[PDB]
Amino acid sequence: DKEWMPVTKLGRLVKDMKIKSLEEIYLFSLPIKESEIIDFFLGASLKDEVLKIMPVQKQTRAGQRTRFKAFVAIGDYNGHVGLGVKCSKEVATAIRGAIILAKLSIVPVRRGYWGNKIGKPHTVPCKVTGRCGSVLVRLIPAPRGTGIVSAPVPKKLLMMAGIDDCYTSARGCTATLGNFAKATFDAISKTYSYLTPDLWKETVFTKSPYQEFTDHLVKTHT
Amino acid sequence: GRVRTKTVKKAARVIIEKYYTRLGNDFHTNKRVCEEIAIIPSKKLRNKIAGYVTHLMKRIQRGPVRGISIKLQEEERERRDNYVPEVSALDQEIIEVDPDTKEMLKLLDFGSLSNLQVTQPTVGM
Amino acid sequence: LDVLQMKEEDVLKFLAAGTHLGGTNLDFQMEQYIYKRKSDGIYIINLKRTWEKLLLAARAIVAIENPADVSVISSRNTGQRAVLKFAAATGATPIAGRFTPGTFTNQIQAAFREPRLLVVTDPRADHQPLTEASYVNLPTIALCNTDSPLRYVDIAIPCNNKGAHSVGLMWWMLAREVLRMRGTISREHPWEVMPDLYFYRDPEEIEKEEQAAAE
Amino acid sequence: MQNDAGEFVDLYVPRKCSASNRIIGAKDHASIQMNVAEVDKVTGRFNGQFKTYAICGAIRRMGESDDSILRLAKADGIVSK
Amino acid sequence: VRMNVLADALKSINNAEKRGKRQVLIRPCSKVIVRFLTVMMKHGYIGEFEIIDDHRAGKIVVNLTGRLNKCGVISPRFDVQLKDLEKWQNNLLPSRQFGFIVLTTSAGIMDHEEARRKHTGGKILGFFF
Amino acid sequence: YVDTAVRHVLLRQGVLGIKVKIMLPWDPTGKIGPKKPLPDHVSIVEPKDEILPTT
Amino acid sequence: TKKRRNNGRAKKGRGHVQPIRCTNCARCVPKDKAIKKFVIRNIVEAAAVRDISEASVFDAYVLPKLYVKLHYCVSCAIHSKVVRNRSREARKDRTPP
RNA sequence: UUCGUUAAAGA
RNA sequence: GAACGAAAGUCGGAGGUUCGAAGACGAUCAGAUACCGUCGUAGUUCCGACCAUAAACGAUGCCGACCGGCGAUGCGGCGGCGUUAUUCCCAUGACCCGCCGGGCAGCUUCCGGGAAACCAAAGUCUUUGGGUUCCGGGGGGAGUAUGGUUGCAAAGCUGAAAC
Ligand SMILES: [Mg+2]
Ligand SMILES: [Mg+2]
Ligand SMILES: [Mg+2]
Ligand SMILES: [Mg+2]
Ligand SMILES: [Mg+2]
Ligand SMILES: [Mg+2]
Ligand SMILES: [Mg+2]
Ligand SMILES: [Mg+2]
Ligand SMILES: [Mg+2]
Ligand SMILES: [Mg+2]
Ligand SMILES: [Mg+2]
Ligand SMILES: [Mg+2]
Ligand SMILES: [Mg+2]
Ligand SMILES: [Zn+2]
Repeated sequence: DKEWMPVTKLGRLVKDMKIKSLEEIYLFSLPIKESEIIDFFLGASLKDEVLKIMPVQKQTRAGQRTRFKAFVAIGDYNGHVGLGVKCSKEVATAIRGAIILAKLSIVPVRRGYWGNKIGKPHTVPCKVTGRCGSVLVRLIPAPRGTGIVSAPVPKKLLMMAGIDDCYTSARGCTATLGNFAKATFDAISKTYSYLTPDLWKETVFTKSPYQEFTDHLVKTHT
Repeated sequence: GRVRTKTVKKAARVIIEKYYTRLGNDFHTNKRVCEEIAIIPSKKLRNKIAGYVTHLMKRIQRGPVRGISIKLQEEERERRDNYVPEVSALDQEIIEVDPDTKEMLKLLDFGSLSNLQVTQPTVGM
Repeated sequence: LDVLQMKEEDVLKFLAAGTHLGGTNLDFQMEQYIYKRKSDGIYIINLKRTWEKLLLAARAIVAIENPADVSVISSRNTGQRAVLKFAAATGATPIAGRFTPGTFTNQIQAAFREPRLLVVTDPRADHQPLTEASYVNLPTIALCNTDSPLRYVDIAIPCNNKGAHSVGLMWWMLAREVLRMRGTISREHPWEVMPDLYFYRDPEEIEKEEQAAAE
Repeated sequence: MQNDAGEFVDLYVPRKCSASNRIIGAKDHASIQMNVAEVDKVTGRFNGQFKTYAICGAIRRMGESDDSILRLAKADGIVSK
Repeated sequence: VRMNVLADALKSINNAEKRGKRQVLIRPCSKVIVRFLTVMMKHGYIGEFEIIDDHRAGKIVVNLTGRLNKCGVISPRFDVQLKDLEKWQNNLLPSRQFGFIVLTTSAGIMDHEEARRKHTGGKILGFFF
Repeated sequence: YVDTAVRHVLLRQGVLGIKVKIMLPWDPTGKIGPKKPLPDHVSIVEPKDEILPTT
Repeated sequence: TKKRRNNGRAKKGRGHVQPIRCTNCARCVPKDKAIKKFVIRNIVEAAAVRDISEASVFDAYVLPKLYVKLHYCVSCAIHSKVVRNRSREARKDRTPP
């Protein structure tokens, strides 16, 4: 119910109502800074879950100085999820910071087919991998209506990703969520980064939104 | 003894940034100006802030300061430069530097008016 | 083309400022810019590809309709003088010297900008804008020497960025070509003043000595 | 990506790089879409027409972009002979 | 010392693809290597290639694309029967829709899709996708 | 500025000390907080000057 | 872990270095590992050089120098203050002026 | 120059 | 299966400077039989034989290829009206500049790896396969017992179980 006070020129484009979809931002990979931009775009991406509230300790002259570290996975079920990690001295402060950092670190998820081209994609486009720490997480395409067969934390992460059918293969210390969830996040992030044989042609090279609506940005800055 | 606090220097920089034409070189006037334009409970803090404001005025009025720069000081920095001497901008058309750049002017087609001939041994470094 | 070709006044100003001579160390991406090595350590940069990279730098600067989205930064004192008057010339943003790292990353600092393009003078003296380019997605035009790294650099202009006269000549000729592409100055019209604002001024010892000798 | 019906099913078509023909990622903040304008005749007049060169993150980090922009615009016919 | 020259070729191709270069130098020449790169040309993952016909053994230079994710050699050249290709389908190729596997059939160096139409099967040189 | 209270609590382990100190907010008008401002805080006025020079 | 890439000494090509005795504790240390410095002292302290020059026979024509190959080990050299400790980014340095 | 010991637990 | 294999140790022959296991003392400590000092046996030396062990280390098998740069060094080869030495062309000598091959190395790097230290290899590995050899499967028991074998012996190689 408060005035948003737009900054960083991307929010000024959003409040000038010139970027029609978040897909237009991910075409050009512009850096997001404030968290409510994707709340202005997607109102159904509020579906989130805190994964683990674990404490960390720092040994000081008083003794142990505790502060809590929160993991929050947000996600729109149409193929947009984010993973936020934030440590602070308060529970709710760490939770809100992890929500804001997940809103920042939201990425799009590419959804492919198992081998038939009926429609409504349900799986990863190919066998992808993700590594954080030591945990290699491999995502494999699955037939239609198979499901997600994994640990409950990346099973919930893929269920938020909208991958209806996927096989998983994890190796390393799978017990640490702070590496295993980030490895799953890297695995679902590399799906667009994979070079695929239906993306051969040279792209359209559409104009940047800064070039397209420079004058609105000039008249709202000056 | 004058190794004054960061809050003292910060308040003086806020004063010299907001209100510059209200200030001068006289401490006994700048103190009353600072008391008209600011609220300081402590008289020793008043004297210390106004003294460092006078020191900032003596620094800015004498020379250019990076630590604070208003638009009027930016226009003064623009004004102090336009007196351009014409002594050594372009030399006469007799330059001798290198037979290698003589070969460059032979390859890439130009006039090659001046002489270009030096001989150097290999006593480099 | 046919008007973008180099002329005798241009090559006379190049040979007068002395930018054809460069450093003594090579880089593996400067072999296309050097032509022939010279004895006593000093190396020779060609002039045609220098002119062509200056031409492409001018094209990239003129290619945005808003001149305020081009940031121009130099930290060393040979470029600190030229950057301010280059920004006051046509449209650029005057910021030079102490970069204050975190200029383009965080927003609790009031010196936060959103540019579309960056032109720097020395990469080794401006390693920090080269670092902070990677979070803002902006290109870099750098007045590179023969011994300068080329990380996060898109347009490299081979030159001698150590000489103050060379730096001033390059900023003058860059502003010249930018204004001629914008249409302010025509092709058959020289600039109204000799480029010394862009060069340098020596402070008040021999400046006032030459003033009192010229009274 | 197309189905048997021939729809455009993919969410967005990412930018293929103009240096190594590699897909620029959605979070690859080390990429750039360079812009160079076209030049008119003897008058030397600015044109609104401009061509865009996409350079990706690993190329920009290794420094291949300096050679790559000139070797990309040489086939374009705008940088040199 | 010098063995599996197709692997010696494809490791150079893979390092050039990971580096991001334009064209590679490959010091051996086999008709195996020429037909393998001919299959890769026909499926368009690489481009034009020129074979410097040295008097001893030539040198292949392949104009790359920047397209190859991974190309390699299965080492011992397994003897693979039909109705056993699906193990290598699920093991090698990243998906059902992507990639191709070069077989060594009885009627020449062939492809994974060409082998099931020719109905021959046989040995495996490697894989590329 | 600070209201400070030191009290005792008698539990089965013995007596326990509790210390509650509160720094009061600055209220220039009202009996809730103190009217004297902080000596460290130096408050400045806004730029008052405006348009209309000569003619 | 590895504290040093050079493992202390400079043996990288060969496999055996001759042990040369230390100066203070007389422990045999291989010569690429021991602290091997070269002290050029004046044979008279400068507090008495002027006294000997004023009370000498010749008119300042002789000034001998005492040369010693000082050869410490790294166990007593730290106690003898020569080879004091440095930081992780400071071990990579070279000879001080 | 030398100066020994202090368990189990307890955040 | 075979040849060498530091130091120590064993069997003969010659000597015995220095150091020096054991040993004897002189000291410090509550207690030295130790660290400190004095003397000194075997050994340390050489020629013949045996033993085959080490933090025998780069704690990193060998062969072949690929993937950045830079400044040096050692050895050959090549080029450069440059300098310097003989008496003067003449040939190598010394220095300088650059390249080639393989060698001991170093600095930086988001080339990539790894848990990190760090590594142009410890990279080319879930996008997993160039060839080949030897070894590890929680820590102790234990490199022990019991067998086989080598050795003059000390011991070496192979080497389990209960708990
Ligand atoms: Mg565990
Ligand atoms: Mg240690
Ligand atoms: Mg050894
Ligand atoms: Mg205890
Ligand atoms: Mg021996
Ligand atoms: Mg006997
Ligand atoms: Mg004997
Ligand atoms: Mg004893
Ligand atoms: Mg003795
Ligand atoms: Mg052993
Ligand atoms: Mg071995
Ligand atoms: Mg040599
Ligand atoms: Mg000779
Ligand atoms: Zn010692």
